[PDB]
Amino acid sequence: IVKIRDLKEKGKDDLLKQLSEFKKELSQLRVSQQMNVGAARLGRIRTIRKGIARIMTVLNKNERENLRKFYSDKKLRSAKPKTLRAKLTHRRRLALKANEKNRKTRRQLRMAHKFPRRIYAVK
Amino acid sequence: TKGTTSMGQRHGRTHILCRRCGRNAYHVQWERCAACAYPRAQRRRYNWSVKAIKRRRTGTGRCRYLKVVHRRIRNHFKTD
Amino acid sequence: RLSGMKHSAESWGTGRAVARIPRIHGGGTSMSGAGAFGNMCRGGRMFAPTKIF
Amino acid sequence: RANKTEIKKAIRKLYQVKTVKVNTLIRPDGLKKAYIRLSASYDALDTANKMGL
Amino acid sequence: GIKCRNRRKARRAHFQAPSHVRRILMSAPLSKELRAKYNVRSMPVRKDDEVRVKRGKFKGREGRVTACYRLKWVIHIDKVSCEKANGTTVPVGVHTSNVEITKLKLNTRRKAILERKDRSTK
Amino acid sequence: GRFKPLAIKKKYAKKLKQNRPVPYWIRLRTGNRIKWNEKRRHWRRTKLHY
RNA sequence: AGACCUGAGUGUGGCAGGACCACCCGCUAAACUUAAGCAUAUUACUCAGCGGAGGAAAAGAAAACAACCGUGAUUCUCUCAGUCAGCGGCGAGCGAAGAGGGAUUCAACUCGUUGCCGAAUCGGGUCUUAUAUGACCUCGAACUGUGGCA
RNA sequence: AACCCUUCAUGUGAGUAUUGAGCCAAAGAAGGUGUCAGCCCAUUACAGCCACGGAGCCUACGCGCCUCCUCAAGAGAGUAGCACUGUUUGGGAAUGCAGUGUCAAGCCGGCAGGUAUUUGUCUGCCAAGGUUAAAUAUAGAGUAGGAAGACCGAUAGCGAACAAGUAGCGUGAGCGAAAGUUUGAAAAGUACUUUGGAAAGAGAGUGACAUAGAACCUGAAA
RNA sequence: UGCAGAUCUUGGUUGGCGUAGCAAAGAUCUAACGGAAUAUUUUUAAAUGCAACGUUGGAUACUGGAGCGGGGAAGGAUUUCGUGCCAACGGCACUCGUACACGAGUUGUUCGGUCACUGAGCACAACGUUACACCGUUUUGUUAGGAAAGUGAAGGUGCUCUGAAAAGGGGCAACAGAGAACCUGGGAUGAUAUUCCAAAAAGAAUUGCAUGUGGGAC
RNA sequence: AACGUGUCGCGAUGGAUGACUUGGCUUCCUAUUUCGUUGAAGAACGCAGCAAAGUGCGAUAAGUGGUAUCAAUUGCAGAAAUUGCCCAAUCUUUGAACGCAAACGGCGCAUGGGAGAAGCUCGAGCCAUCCCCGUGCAUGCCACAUUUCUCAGUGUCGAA
Ligand SMILES: [K+]
Ligand SMILES: [K+]
Ligand SMILES: [K+]
Ligand SMILES: [Mg+2]
Ligand SMILES: [Mg+2]
Ligand SMILES: [Mg+2]
Ligand SMILES: [Mg+2]
Ligand SMILES: [Mg+2]
Ligand SMILES: [Mg+2]
Ligand SMILES: [Mg+2]
Ligand SMILES: [Mg+2]
Ligand SMILES: [Mg+2]
Ligand SMILES: [Mg+2]
Ligand SMILES: [Mg+2]
Ligand SMILES: [Mg+2]
Ligand SMILES: [Mg+2]
Ligand SMILES: [Mg+2]
Ligand SMILES: [Mg+2]
Ligand SMILES: [Mg+2]
Ligand SMILES: [Mg+2]
Ligand SMILES: [Mg+2]
Ligand SMILES: [Mg+2]
Ligand SMILES: [Mg+2]
Ligand SMILES: [Mg+2]
Ligand SMILES: [Mg+2]
Ligand SMILES: [Mg+2]
Ligand SMILES: [Mg+2]
Ligand SMILES: [Mg+2]
Ligand SMILES: [Mg+2]
Ligand SMILES: [Mg+2]
Ligand SMILES: [Mg+2]
Ligand SMILES: [Mg+2]
Ligand SMILES: [Mg+2]
Ligand SMILES: [Mg+2]
Ligand SMILES: [Mg+2]
Ligand code: NA
Ligand code: NA
Ligand code: NA
Ligand code: NA
Ligand SMILES: [Zn+2]
Repeated sequence: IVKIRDLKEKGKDDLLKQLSEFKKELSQLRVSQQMNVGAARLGRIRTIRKGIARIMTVLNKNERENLRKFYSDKKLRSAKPKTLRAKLTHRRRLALKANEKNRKTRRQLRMAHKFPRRIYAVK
Repeated sequence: TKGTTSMGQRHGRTHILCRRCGRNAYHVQWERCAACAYPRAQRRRYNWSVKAIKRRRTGTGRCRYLKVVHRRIRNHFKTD
Repeated sequence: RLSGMKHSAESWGTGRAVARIPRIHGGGTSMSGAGAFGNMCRGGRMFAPTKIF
Repeated sequence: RANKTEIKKAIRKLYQVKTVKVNTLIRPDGLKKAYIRLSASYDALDTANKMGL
Repeated sequence: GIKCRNRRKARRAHFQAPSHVRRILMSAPLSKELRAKYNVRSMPVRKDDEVRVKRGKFKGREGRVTACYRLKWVIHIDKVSCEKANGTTVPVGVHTSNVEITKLKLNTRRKAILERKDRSTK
Repeated sequence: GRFKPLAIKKKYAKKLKQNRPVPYWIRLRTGNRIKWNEKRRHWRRTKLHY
């Protein structure tokens, strides 16, 4: 019953203690499962696992935004781990970019300036 | 004695399970698979058996990553 | 264009006390040894299949 | 996938006991079973009742 | 739009509808008094509503809605039940298009739905 | 005999766990079509080999 | 002792490898069958085999047609035409092209070479909100020629 | 209401059916609901209204500001050509190509002009380097969706309307089925009595119908 | 788009027929108990409930150590054990079962493998060939027209430089070859044991690393 | 006599026929429509309260996060979310598979962490041997050494 909104404000140390705490009842619930306790306790198993999953989601998000900020500096773009880069496709990564595909020579630039397209209409 | 009696003389086994395709077609002595040609880099694919090709082609399994990337293409890689 | 002919069937020939229709290979399926490929056989190819032209 | 050394350390952390022997086997169903003998300074029955048996 | 010229397609979409689609499909007409008060012809049925049966074996009966069994395309109404062999009473399902709504359970979301469905000028 | 690789042992373990009957509460579900397990195996009838 | 030439080791940043393969591009390449037999021929420059891409591929801007009162890159369609063109134990059989009516079409550009210049070019670093077709530096590459004009 | 007569008890499911009155239509559209439904439900529209929208594409080459930029010679060489051999073509004294040998011209040039050679005119083009949308294919491909059909209707149609490339077969390459869970509107799926070890039988009960009793519609022939 | 036959296809049914048979490996008997399987009659005891099943005791007899004895490899993979249970299956029978159902069981410093050897042999790298590697070479001391060693003897510095010598790339292939430090007892099980036993370890040992102290030397 | 034969009523055996159809086949159209070393396609093993197959998912395991809709799920539990779509994430062992191998859940080198019950220092700190985890390490080819790295040649020259 941790709820995602509550876990936003917490720091890393508090999250780890909460995560370590939650694993204990999960173990205690499992040993009770072998002692065929009533189904009321068996409902708590699903709640605990969902609570654990939410904590791990928050921890992973916080770590990722830290690394992006650290590597946001220029001249470190070659040192950024590949898992933090954009993953579109194999083909799109190797394709010509916008600043390369539309390159023109000096002669092409002058000719385009000399003979632009027109709108004329007739009669 | 080429019939029933000789059936009792068959002892070992020619093939075991393949590490790449999972079939019982890995030749123990020659160390290669009769079904997928492992450890060769390419696998077997012949046009005289279209039935065999359709048994192994894409879509007969899980497509664990292909499903995700197809969804991204349909949404033109929307992101935050 | 492939309906009813996707089997590796073959005639048993004469001398086995059966008709000379092609029969299905293999064993252990209750389909093995059954007739195939004929317009008179169950699961066979129809006579003069319809075309789109 | 665990080995004896990690099993011994984990038991000490979880239940605060000292062991003198760890024996393991892999069951026919694929699960691993461990026999853990405690020191004479610790009571196995007392630990079992604490866990709830 | 389930209905189309392809009968095979229309029937497949109806019988494979997801849960939120099924909620719209099982709707019931409002009574004359509710119609004059809300200017709404029909509403989907929800739990704790009060309905009156207009067609079938239980014609004229009234009761409160105790379940919306979307998996079976029926609703369960209290006092509409049958006796088993051993003496246990069990509910009997009724299709939502055979009843009419008498009293509505209202919350903030339901009132918003009624307002957006109202057929009035300006 | 005594010898077997651990990978082969795990394959036999999965087949053993699969050789089970259908639970009774499954048959009472809405729209159920399963009556009994059609993949039951006996060691004297069909051989897995492995 | 030091250059140039040729050749190694390591480090930093990148790429290739497999799958799919209906359609498309390059190679390799039969026989059953028909000829009432059969060897040239036919099936067929097809099936099987190997290699390689795309959303289409390939082709494409005249060392082209024609012989007229002349047309004007490529591709496709009707037709030319089962042809009083042609190939063929001249047997069985096989077999196109120009022209004409259309679909599409603001469709065309460029390197080397010749003449005038001769690092004005490329890579790396720094700055300008900028890995600028910008500026400055660079015993780095490049005169065994990168770029600019006709 | 079953050899005939008399007497006493039992038996008709659900109104989308019939009749009489109306109403809507810029909507009559074909799905659902216990029998055949424009008006029980969902649908049927813009002759529309909201949310989210990082990149990309389109719009007086959308629109401001700062920077930058701009406005006498020659023409592809182990190439083309030729000889031999092989293959290919409708290409026929040789259409294209490949191997080896030989190997150019450009102060009266070269290639083509469908019968071989030598010589002279005329006509059209200028090989041996490169890029390029549209109109075309998808003859056992994929990702999302739509339109359908004088097609098949469970031995048919894909092998597969179902836990089907599954069960099963073969050392292996490979081969490969059967099978509509179609009871009923609704499980209301037969409590209880009695015989029996049980399985079941004889009663009773639910349901309009149980000769609709559970792989249960209809239920033919041998 | 019309069926009587194609040694036609797929299902179902059928006389033969309660027939042919169920005849190698010698063989069972008796009392008590168990079981629904009895000692079952209304219309004296025999002539009206037959036949057959498991366990225990006793009898008889077989295998006859090249065994219907006790352990392993290949192959099989829960057939192992306890409890329950008889619809279908074990071509007769079952109360029995390797059947069905529900639960249990496999414990290693020293056993086998591996860490860690070579053999008949295989074929990554390198090179060459092929229109195309999915081809060839690769132990007669041994890859490759072939620069494949990344190790470090004496010596200097201090408490870390300089360099002698070493030809021939990297792997796999033996659960009967090479190699390998543990033995008995148990009242320790329903089922595992040279694997379990805890202070009088029932005990007695052997070996791999790290340490700290007592002692000999730097 | 019996067996046997025939007809009618009823009952068995069997699964045809008819009516049904969330399936197949064929043709046409529209797109911000075309995988992978940033580890694909395939293959294996696991995950639910009761869960064999199938479906979904990966130790965050019939799901975490966002958004729209607005009260269920349903066999029994159990609680007082579910469904559609999608940006943020997780993603076991393998496989082109690439540190070396492989009927082995085996064996390394470098680097950074973790646990530690002997020992040491004053109940804590430092922890030897042993053990666990993350990352890098195939081959080939291109560019660079931007503080211009280290070399080899009876190749061509060349000073003290
Ligand atoms: K054995
Ligand atoms: K209705
Ligand atoms: K030449
Ligand atoms: Mg033979
Ligand atoms: Mg032999
Ligand atoms: Mg062999
Ligand atoms: Mg071998
Ligand atoms: Mg065929
Ligand atoms: Mg067919
Ligand atoms: Mg062990
Ligand atoms: Mg085996
Ligand atoms: Mg490829
Ligand atoms: Mg592709
Ligand atoms: Mg033919
Ligand atoms: Mg002939
Ligand atoms: Mg002949
Ligand atoms: Mg081909
Ligand atoms: Mg192109
Ligand atoms: Mg021809
Ligand atoms: Mg020229
Ligand atoms: Mg081109
Ligand atoms: Mg079929
Ligand atoms: Mg019936
Ligand atoms: Mg007939
Ligand atoms: Mg007899
Ligand atoms: Mg006999
Ligand atoms: Mg004897
Ligand atoms: Mg004797
Ligand atoms: Mg028997
Ligand atoms: Mg069993
Ligand atoms: Mg050798
Ligand atoms: Mg040995
Ligand atoms: Mg040993
Ligand atoms: Mg034993
Ligand atoms: Mg590897
Ligand atoms: Na002939
Ligand atoms: Na079939
Ligand atoms: Na013996
Ligand atoms: Na070895
Ligand atoms: Zn394989």
